[PDB]
Amino acid sequence: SDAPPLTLEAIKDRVLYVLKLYDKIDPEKLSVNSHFMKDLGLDSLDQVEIIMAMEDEFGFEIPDIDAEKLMCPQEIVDYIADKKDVYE
Amino acid sequence: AFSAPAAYLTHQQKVLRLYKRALRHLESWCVHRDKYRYFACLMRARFDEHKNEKDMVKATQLLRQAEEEFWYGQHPQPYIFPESPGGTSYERYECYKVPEWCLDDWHPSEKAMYPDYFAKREQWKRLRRESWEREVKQLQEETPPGGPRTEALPPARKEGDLPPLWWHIVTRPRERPM
Amino acid sequence: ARQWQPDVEWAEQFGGAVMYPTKETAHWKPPPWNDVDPPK
Amino acid sequence: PPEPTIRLQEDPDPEDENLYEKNPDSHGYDKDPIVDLWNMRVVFFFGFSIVLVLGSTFVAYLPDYRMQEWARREAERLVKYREANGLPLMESNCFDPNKIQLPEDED
Amino acid sequence: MLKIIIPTTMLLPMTWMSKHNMIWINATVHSLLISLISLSLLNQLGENSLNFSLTFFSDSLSAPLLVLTTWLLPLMLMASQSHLSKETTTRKKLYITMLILLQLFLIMTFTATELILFYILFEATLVPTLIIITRWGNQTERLNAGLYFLFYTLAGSLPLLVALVYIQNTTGSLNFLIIHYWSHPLSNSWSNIFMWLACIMAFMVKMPLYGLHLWLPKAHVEAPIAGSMVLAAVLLKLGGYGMMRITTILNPLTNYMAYPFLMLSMWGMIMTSSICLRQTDLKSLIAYSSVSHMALVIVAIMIQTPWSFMGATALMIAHGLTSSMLFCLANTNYERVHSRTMILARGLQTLLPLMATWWLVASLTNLALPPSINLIGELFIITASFSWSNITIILMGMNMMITALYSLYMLITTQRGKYTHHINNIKPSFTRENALMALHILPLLLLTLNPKMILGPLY
Amino acid sequence: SFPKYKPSRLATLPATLDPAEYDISPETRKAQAERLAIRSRLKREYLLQYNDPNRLGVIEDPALIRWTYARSANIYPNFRPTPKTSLLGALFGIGPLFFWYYVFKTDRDKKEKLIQEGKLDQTFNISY
Ligand SMILES: CCCCCCCCCCCCCCCCC[C@@H](O)O[C@H](CO[C@H](O)CCCCCCCCCCCCCCC)COP(=O)(O)OCC[N+](C)(C)C
Ligand SMILES: CCCCCCCCCCCCCCCCC[C@@H](O)O[C@H](CO[C@H](O)CCCCCCCCCCCCCCC)COP(=O)(O)OCC[N+](C)(C)C
Ligand SMILES: CCCCCCCCCCCCCCCCC[C@@H](O)O[C@H](CO[C@H](O)CCCCCCCCCCCCCCC)COP(=O)(O)OCC[N+](C)(C)C
Ligand SMILES: CCCCCCCC/C=C\CCCCCCCC(=O)O[C@H](COC(=O)CCCCCCC/C=C/CCCCCCCC)COP(=O)(O)OCCN
Ligand SMILES: CCCCCCCCCCCC(=O)SCCNC(=O)CCNC(=O)[C@H](O)C(C)(C)COP(=O)(O)O
Repeated sequence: SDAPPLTLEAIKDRVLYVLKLYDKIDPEKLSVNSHFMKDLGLDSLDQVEIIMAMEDEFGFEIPDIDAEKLMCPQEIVDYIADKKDVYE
Repeated sequence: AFSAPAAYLTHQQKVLRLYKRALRHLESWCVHRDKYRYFACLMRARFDEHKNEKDMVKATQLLRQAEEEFWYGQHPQPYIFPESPGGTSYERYECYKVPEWCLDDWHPSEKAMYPDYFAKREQWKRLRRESWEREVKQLQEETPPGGPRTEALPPARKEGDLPPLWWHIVTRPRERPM
Repeated sequence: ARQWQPDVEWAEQFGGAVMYPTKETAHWKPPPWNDVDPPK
Repeated sequence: PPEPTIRLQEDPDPEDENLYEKNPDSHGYDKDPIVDLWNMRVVFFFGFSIVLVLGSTFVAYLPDYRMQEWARREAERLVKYREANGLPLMESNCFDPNKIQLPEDED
Repeated sequence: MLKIIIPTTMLLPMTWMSKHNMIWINATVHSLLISLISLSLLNQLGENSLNFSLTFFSDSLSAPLLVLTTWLLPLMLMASQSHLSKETTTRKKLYITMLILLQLFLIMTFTATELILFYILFEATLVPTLIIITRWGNQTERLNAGLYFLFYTLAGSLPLLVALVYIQNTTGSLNFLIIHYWSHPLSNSWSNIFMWLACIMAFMVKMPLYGLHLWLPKAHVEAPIAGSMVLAAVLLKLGGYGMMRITTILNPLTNYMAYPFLMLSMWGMIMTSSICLRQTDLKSLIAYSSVSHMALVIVAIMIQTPWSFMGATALMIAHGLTSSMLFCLANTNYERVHSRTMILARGLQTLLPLMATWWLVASLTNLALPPSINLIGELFIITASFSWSNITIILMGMNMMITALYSLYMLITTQRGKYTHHINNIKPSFTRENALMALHILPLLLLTLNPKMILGPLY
Repeated sequence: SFPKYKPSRLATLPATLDPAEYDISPETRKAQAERLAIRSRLKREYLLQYNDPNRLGVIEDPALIRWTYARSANIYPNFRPTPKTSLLGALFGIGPLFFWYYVFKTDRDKKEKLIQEGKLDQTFNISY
């Protein structure tokens, strides 16, 4: 396998990397605690597209009932860490 | 898996799930990235043209021919992530997950190794022993009469309190125990 | 975790006057514990 | 209805007693450790060591009372004698015809 | 033979004067010692028999069954040692007394040079079994099971007594040697047909034949562990042994009186193999498997060819050992689970690996895997039935496939998969259970090296 | 227009193509609420019985015991002899037996007739 033990800061960096390449949102305004519907004015379909992008980038797929209620990068990071059992 | 379900799915949830499935199967059909992006944008365009419809009878009339069209062109062999409920490695490691309580049956000679781990284990067991007594009363006083209506559990409200029914969610074996 | 043994409900089957009660014998009464009848 | 809803007086159903909790190295034989250990010893000695091995060797080296090698030697001698003298090996009639008497039909 | 019967009798005073905490040790040790003594009987000769005296004789058909009977008792004691922990001394001694009486009756039955003595002990083997089933049974249906087991057997075996005394009145002797030497053909008449039916039905009911097997699932499910093993291993072989002994006087009537029983067995093997697939219980599944195997043995005996008899004896011994092992494993699972349901406990291989190995070996042996004696008997019967008629191969192959299917279903449902979450009393397996499984399985893999010891007199 | 998906016994109708949940009425919502309510009640009971540190056994499931009893020990007391049951029993328990008897009887009669005529070529058939 030789898979490195991905950590919380690595997950956050990857999440922000994926988000900053989504040109619908400006990289400067976004923050780890920024919202999606209100702080960035993104559509529901747009949020689904972000969720699918993180799905493709991380190699594991999020169930719909849990994907439809993720609205901040911080809670996305927390969900991924809980899925992958990350200590720190 | 984590979140408790609702009694029903709203129209918005059905539309979002159909959108996700359609995009996934379109990606499966269009192998390459540029083709996938082009046709995903086209599908989004054809998907948002009825975004602002007001009446619900016509919206429910839609999303039916949409589902039929999806079922007709659903790529009978879609792409499934390896850890998904259809993937190649769905339950591969489910044979390595040994429950925590098994450690209570270890021989004292086996427990002689790893002493610190078992000390922390006793601390966790004591914590659970007190927390359960608090949680049963908290849940008893918090639930409405006639039984719960949804399977959502309340968090801990006091200072020393712990969330009700936490032991078997906290002590999951691992994602890949071995 | 316990071997089943007859209870009162099981024992009441043999407590009647005869086995397999029918309509005609539903009104029969078991004989007294001592074989003595009231002098009436 | 002042009935107690208790049909009869009964002990509560006791919980199963774990043999390991009070005695690790329990062998699953008896709750008395010494008798338990000796039960294990005698079972393993008389089952595996005495019967399963000595008896297996005894059955392996049983004398040939079924007469397999004797039959092979007799067949070898018979075949050699019948081949040397030109006799037709095995004979179709198990019992010689002269000894047997067949009732006449005359039908 | 008395060198075997006398120590079995002395086992009773030995047990009754033992200390309260040493009955199991003494009983096990002396039962094993008795088994070693019984090993001497195995050295049969190609000639008639080992005619010990006017009352007892031993053949190469009786020798394997006698050795298995003497070997089973220590295993029964080790199996019963578990659930009799909370039992008073007198009742434990009574249990051991019943087991010893059962062994003594079986030992006297299997030689029994005279047919009336054979019948007397063949019915005497019924009282200790009924007492064991109806006394030390857990479920409330043990009473109905005991009644079924008693009456199904006795109704079939009662005309046998009349047939035997009639044969003695006409023939003049019931000694098996005289019966074999002075045998005469049975003419085709209604009286001879009913004599055939009377002499056959008593053994066909106990085997059991398909259509009269209703008592077997009940008796096997409701009985304790020791009763289950003694039923599946030895008590089922009484019918086949009696049938192979008594078919010497029913010729040439059998040549056409075997058709109903042959058809019933060749279809009931398929029916019970299919039944095993859809079963919610483990002991019931094993009981139906035993019914299927005994139906195959019935077919073999009714064919009446040397290969049929050899395969029948081999299958008898192999099925006895395999069914005893399977019942042992099911009992070990039930003791921890306390439910006796196949799908209630799952994924036990992750928690108990060695018991998973024992399960795999027992299932493979039941699956008739070469070169085990299971497949030796199976294949001999298959070839003999093929010689009887070329169309039997269809039914036999269907039975083989279904047997493999339900054996691996039993293995997979209880061993593979994800463990059940709400069970946390699966303690590590004791040394007693592992030793029990090892002593069950090692004789099979040892007998596969010397098949001639279990191939019967027609070897 | 697209070809319609016709469901069968072994290929059921998908939930998305099903029309029951598109004709929504308040009583349907009430029914879904009651279903979720009873399911959550059962789940809460199981979880309360499941996380208890004092419990050291198997959680008895009334549903499993009820299913086993219905499958095994409740068949005969609810059985009634009806033309359908009687016909099915007679057929499935008698027809195969007589079919196989006829087949084997015919085969063995043919073989015996060939043996009597002697035109079978049974050479080397030593073992039987
Ligand atoms: C754990 C990992 C593996 C470790 C083990 C490694 C060692 C491998 C060995 C395992 C099997 C390898 C095969 C080697 C076989 C060689 C021995 C064999 O040839 O002997 C057999 C002999 O074995 C016995 O015959 C079989 C055992 C007897 C069966 C009785 C069972 C024991 C009693 C227990 C009760 C029985 C209950 C059932 C009653 C029927 C065959 O006898 P035979 O080829 O002819 O000639 C013998 C010598 N002569 C010429 C003088 C006659
Ligand atoms: C290197 C060697 C390898 C092979 C070793 C083989 C050893 C075989 C040992 C197992 C023997 C099995 C038992 C056999 C019993 C049947 C025979 C027995 O009935 O014979 C009796 C005789 O038995 C012996 O006297 C006693 C043998 C009993 C003990 C066998 C050895 C192993 C015993 C182990 C017991 C426990 C040991 C201690 C544990 C603590 C009576 O004989 P009898 O009918 O008059 O003979 C008439 C013919 N005569 C006149 C020519 C004699
Ligand atoms: C249910 C679970 C299984 C239980 C056991 C099943 C096995 C029992 C079946 C009995 C076996 C066969 C019985 C009779 C066989 C003889 C052949 C006869 O049946 O065929 C014809 C006989 O014709 C008629 O069958 C006459 C008998 C008819 C009456 C018998 C009852 C038939 C149906 C009853 C079935 C009930 C079985 C279960 C009872 C509880 C041939 O006619 P024929 O060549 O001239 O006479 C031959 C005999 N001779 C040569 C001595 C003269
Ligand atoms: C699990 C339940 C099984 C029930 C089995 C019951 C059926 C057993 C078969 C019939 C038993 C009775 C047979 C009689 C015993 C044999 C004695 C004998 O052979 O003597 C005959 C006598 O034959 C008879 O008397 C038979 C009469 C039968 C009367 C009882 C009938 C019982 C039921 C008959 C049908 C059952 C057959 C199929 C049963 C299948 C299982 C249910 C010779 O007569 P002689 O006087 O010597 O004449 C010579 C001068 N010509
Ligand atoms: C290869 C497979 C091809 C499959 C093709 C599938 C068919 C494609 C065509 C589908 C036709 C439709 O759009 S069916 C149209 C269904 N009806 C409506 O959309 C009315 C109002 N829509 C909403 O309210 C939603 O929530 C929405 C605004 C979209 C998002 O809201 P968010 O603000 O919360 O993101």
